Amino acid sequence: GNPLVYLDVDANGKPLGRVVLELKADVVPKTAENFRALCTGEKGFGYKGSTFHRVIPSFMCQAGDFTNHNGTGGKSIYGSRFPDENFTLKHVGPGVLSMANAGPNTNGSQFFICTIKTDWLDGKHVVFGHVIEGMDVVKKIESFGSKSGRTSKKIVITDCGQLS
Ligand SMILES: Cc1c(C(=O)Nc2ccc(N)cc2)cnc2cc(=O)[nH]n12
Repeated sequence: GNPLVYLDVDANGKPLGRVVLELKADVVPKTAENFRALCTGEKGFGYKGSTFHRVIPSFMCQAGDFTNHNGTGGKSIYGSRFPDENFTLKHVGPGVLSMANAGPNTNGSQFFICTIKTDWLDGKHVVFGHVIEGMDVVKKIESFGSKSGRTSKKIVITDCGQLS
């Protein structure tokens, strides 16, 4: 079935717990596969050790820039960027997992977990999964954001991988 992956997240070096994400490979297989492999690190790079560098309360928590750790970087398992696979899944509410981008067809590795419905991102960001477990962790992460996105704690994906 669809991959289940996990992010174990620290804030200021103490574990918040685990976010478990279902990757909707049945809808966006290429996008799901990218994220899955970045979680396992099996291509030799990925999210382990990277940060939630942009967190906006009542919006989303964004992570995945494992190259520059600041929102300018990241890369996919396919190359630096890959196309928007489709926009079929919508930003329906908290827990939606969606690809950050810098315009059309600029998916890399950065992603965000919504903490609200973000319908204006429909058709602009490829949704590719959702939180199965650990919304409490997401809410913790969110609580360390700010309007500017700057985090008030260092939020680190200390471990990540695939559960199934
Ligand atoms: C809009 C934005 C991004 C972003 O989405 N960047 C981006 C996404 C995907 C790819 N492939 C390359 C760059 C990352 N960090 C921050 C901080 C901030 O205040 N805004 N912001």
